[PDB]
Amino acid sequence: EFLKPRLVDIEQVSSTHAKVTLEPLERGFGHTLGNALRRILLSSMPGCAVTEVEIDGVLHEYSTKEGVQEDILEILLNLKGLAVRVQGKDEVILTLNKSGIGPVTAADITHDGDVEIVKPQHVICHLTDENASISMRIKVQRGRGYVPASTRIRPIGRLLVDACYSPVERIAYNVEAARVEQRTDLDKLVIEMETNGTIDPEEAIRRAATILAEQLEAFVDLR
Amino acid sequence: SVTEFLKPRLVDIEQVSSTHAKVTLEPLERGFGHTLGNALRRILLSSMPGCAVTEVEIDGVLHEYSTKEGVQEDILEILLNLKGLAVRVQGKDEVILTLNKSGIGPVTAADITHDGDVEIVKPQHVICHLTDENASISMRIKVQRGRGYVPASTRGRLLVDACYSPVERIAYNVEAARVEQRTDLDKLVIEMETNGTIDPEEAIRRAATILAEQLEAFVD
Amino acid sequence: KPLVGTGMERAVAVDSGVTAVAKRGGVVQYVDASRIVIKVNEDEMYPGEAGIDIYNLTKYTRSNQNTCINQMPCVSLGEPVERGDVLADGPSTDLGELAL
Amino acid sequence: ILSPANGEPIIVPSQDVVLGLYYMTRDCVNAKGEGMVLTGPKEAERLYR
Amino acid sequence: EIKELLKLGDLPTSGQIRLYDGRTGEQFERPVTVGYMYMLKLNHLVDDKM
Repeated sequence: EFLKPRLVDIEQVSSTHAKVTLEPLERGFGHTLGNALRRILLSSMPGCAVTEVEIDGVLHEYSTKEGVQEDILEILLNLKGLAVRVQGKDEVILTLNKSGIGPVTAADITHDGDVEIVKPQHVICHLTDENASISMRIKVQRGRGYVPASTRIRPIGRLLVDACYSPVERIAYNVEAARVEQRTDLDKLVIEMETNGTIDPEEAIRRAATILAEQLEAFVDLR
Repeated sequence: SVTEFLKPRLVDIEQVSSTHAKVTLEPLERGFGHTLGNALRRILLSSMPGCAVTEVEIDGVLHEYSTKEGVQEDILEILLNLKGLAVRVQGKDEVILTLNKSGIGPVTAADITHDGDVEIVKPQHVICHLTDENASISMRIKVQRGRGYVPASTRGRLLVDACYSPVERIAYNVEAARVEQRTDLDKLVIEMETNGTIDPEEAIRRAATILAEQLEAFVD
Repeated sequence: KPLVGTGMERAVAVDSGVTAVAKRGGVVQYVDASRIVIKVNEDEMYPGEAGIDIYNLTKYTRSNQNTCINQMPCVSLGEPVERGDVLADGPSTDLGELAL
Repeated sequence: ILSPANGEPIIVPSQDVVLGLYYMTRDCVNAKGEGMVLTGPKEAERLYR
Repeated sequence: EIKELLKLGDLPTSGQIRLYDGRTGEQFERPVTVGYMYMLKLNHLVDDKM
């Protein structure tokens, strides 16, 4: 008796910005699904985040490295913003080796078949000396939510990075009148999502709907 | 472990009355209490199918603001009583019920002439109060099946606000809940009152079923 | 930096002495998180000197209230600098502006 | 709950609670839903929500 | 001048915008003053005081 929605369009505005159209929707269902999906997308989407760094010759973040523009703290903060999509495993170790003057960016990370750098232009640090060289081992783990390093339950030199696993950055939804075959009371939901580029928008929508359905399974047979 | 979420271990149903329930689910993921509570609340308020009185025709009464001899209440109060009349129409999407009564006494829903498919949830619901032994009230009540709440302002036939949804009241509260170490979890308490057509548990199950079936295209 | 300021932020940041201020103009010959080396312009060098200004930056030292005093450079390699220019930001300072 | 100095209540709501009750109990001349007739407070809450 | 600068950025001159409740998605009934304030963390941390 209810007209169920369909995924009808996915407008990839940019690599990290997309719009997903759900149609048709009954009265009231547009806002209900909009808010439910917005909350689930903002809180529950899994992603890959940098969790551990090992820079050669570095003992702690509160130190400098000769020939490097940034402090170790700022390098770690830059690595925290590194957006990576890992395929086929929940944990990977990337290697970064660079020498000579120039910006050390995400494109300089040693290529791995199962790892993809969505934004190669992400600057990690800057080498300012001809003889300066930087070598680091970056641990990337899969997770969801926000896991601070302080709350995580190791030799000296392994620097813990706060993990913000969520790939979703901004969620907006709009409910607009959708021209139905005959009916004029149906609507459509346009969900605009801005991410870090590591999640497929259709994958995100299906993941959020699956989470909502699994959470509803308790209510569907109440006891 | 990124695909698995917490499920309610404890589900407690407290029957405050025959039509009043308090359902508690604990624990939920952080923020999931508000999500589920608001979604179910919206569906129960605005989407639940049900049968309700939409129109009435009273002999001798030709407008909303009019008087009828022999009845203690005003026509507005008779319409207010008719609004609360819970009815289950199994057979059809639309029926007409005839209320014919005379003599001193409380004219209730039991006095309605019986039709097999139509079932009056509570017969003692007082439609009005006849005060004169020669006072007679005879009216035709249009019962229609719809969704949620449809005010008569959006629509001598006297219009009645259509309370199709069997939900008389729905509210939810989110409290703190904890497992062994995690203490930022959600506890969802749903306080719900129906009109007696369906018990609150069944209505909650129906709302959850509607919401879950809305997602069929997207669930893995 | 404060989006809404009064214009006094630069004066406070410079006069507090928490920043590295260019004694003489020149070009950034070398820069790293701990040090800045300025190649002084020919019109500002005295006779018989190399004309090199070296600024060693304070790195992660406690203050009187156990807060962190850290100077980080705000200039890049090869940048031209003028006398009175901020070379390294101090604590609560953003490009020579007080940033509380 | 009462004050020992004068006997007046001392748990009286202030600020946000007073503002919320005042706003919810204020009336408007042509607010949406004016002129309706309701079976009770539950119907009013359903209409508002 | 502030309202002129708001016009230049295609923002309302009143400095108040429509906000939605994250918990429910419902519109707050009145416009809310939304802007940017420069906030400071004072040296009065609860870690040092508890």
